[PDB]
Amino acid sequence: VMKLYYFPGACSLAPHIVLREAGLDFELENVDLGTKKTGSGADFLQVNPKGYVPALQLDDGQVLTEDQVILQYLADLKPESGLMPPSGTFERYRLLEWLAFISTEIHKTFGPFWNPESPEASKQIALGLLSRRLDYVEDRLEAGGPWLMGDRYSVADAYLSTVLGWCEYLKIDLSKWPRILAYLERNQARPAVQAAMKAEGLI
Amino acid sequence: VMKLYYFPGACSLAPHIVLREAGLDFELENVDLGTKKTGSGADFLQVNPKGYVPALQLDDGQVLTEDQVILQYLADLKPESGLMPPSGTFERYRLLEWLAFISTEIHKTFGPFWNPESPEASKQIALGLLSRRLDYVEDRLEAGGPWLMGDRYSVADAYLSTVLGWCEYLKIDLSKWPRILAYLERNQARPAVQAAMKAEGLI
Ligand SMILES: N[C@@H](CCC(=O)N[C@@H](CS)C(=O)NCC(=O)O)C(=O)O
Ligand SMILES: N[C@@H](CCC(=O)N[C@@H](CS)C(=O)NCC(=O)O)C(=O)O
Repeated sequence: VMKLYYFPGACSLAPHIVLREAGLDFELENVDLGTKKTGSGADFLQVNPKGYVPALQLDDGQVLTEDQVILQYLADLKPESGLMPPSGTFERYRLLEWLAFISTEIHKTFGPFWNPESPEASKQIALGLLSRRLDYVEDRLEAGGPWLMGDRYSVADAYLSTVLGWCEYLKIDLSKWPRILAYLERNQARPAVQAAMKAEGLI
Repeated sequence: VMKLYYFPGACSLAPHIVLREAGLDFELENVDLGTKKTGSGADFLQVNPKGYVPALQLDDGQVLTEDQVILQYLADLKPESGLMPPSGTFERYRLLEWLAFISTEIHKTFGPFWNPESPEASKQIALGLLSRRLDYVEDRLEAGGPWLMGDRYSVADAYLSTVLGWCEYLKIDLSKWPRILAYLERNQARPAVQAAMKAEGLI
């Protein structure tokens, strides 16, 4: 079957959730981001040269990387499941827009906080940016249905919620954005999110 | 017709190039990233709340944002032009992978260098990362055809080349990566890249 290379709590949790949401079959492979060795003790850089998670391995034995692409690939395995607007629809671009936005403007923003060697100057700048970005998300949430896409829960929601998960832990205060806070609890309350989190040990 | 909001030399140059490559019709709208006012003097934040370029405005009058999504949307207007593997093909995921990778691991990496207020600590870290990333790109170039996708020139190439354009200007030395250097000259020599650059004033 398919193999997901992940690190507990990492952005690889997003596709982990999606696999469950879509009801797909998969094995989890734990990766040590320190020594780029897998649980089995294999060399992870052989799997993903870029040397990060998530990495998805298909039966062809081919490997896919880049969280937001992996999420797309997974959703397309089960269009039946509607985790993504149908092909040819313009709504689909809106979702891609969200996945792109999340990827560059939010995921990457946490860079400094994850670097043992980052100035506080930069961690201060990151927060500032992170804050401007969350203002947008809060506005959009204020304008829209329960999920990023509105009424339809989609892959963007697993990505966005996973990533914002990191705040309580980096002790970043979200009080300022209540809708976002509600949104997060909304995501975490999903039985598939539960299942993945429990499976990853986050509970 | 379609309206592209850009800043000369910015990541908005990528879709600018693509519009020409695909032979699409469009008007350029210059944006002042300082005062978020357009050339016409309109309020750019009305166009893109997130307040960055590129932003693409369709006839529906709808607006699309996120460089790598815009590039996809443009390529799909003219599948005829092959700036992107066909739908349903797995090669297409490879391209998306490249667009994602470029977006997060390369475009965003230049963050510090564009911030009047960034420590040198962070600019040092950025280079380090940027360097690791370029090693990968060089390897892949060493393994592959002339373009990111090999023989097929695609939207990833307009994105990647546009972004690396910034080095000579931020005086970042690419000597270390000759293939990349060749690749850049390869991109810039394309009559459509020329045309966009001239049109943006970069020549
Ligand atoms: N753009 C990549 C970024 C991947 C990424 O930043 N992964 C983190 C986990 S949240 C990681 O494994 N970092 C460890 C490393 O880069 O060595 C993606 O979205 O897949
Ligand atoms: N993730 C966004 C990033 C856009 C971006 O960083 N644009 C830059 C130009 S290279 C910009 O207009 N920055 C000015 C600002 O953010 O105020 C995208 O790819 O479209």
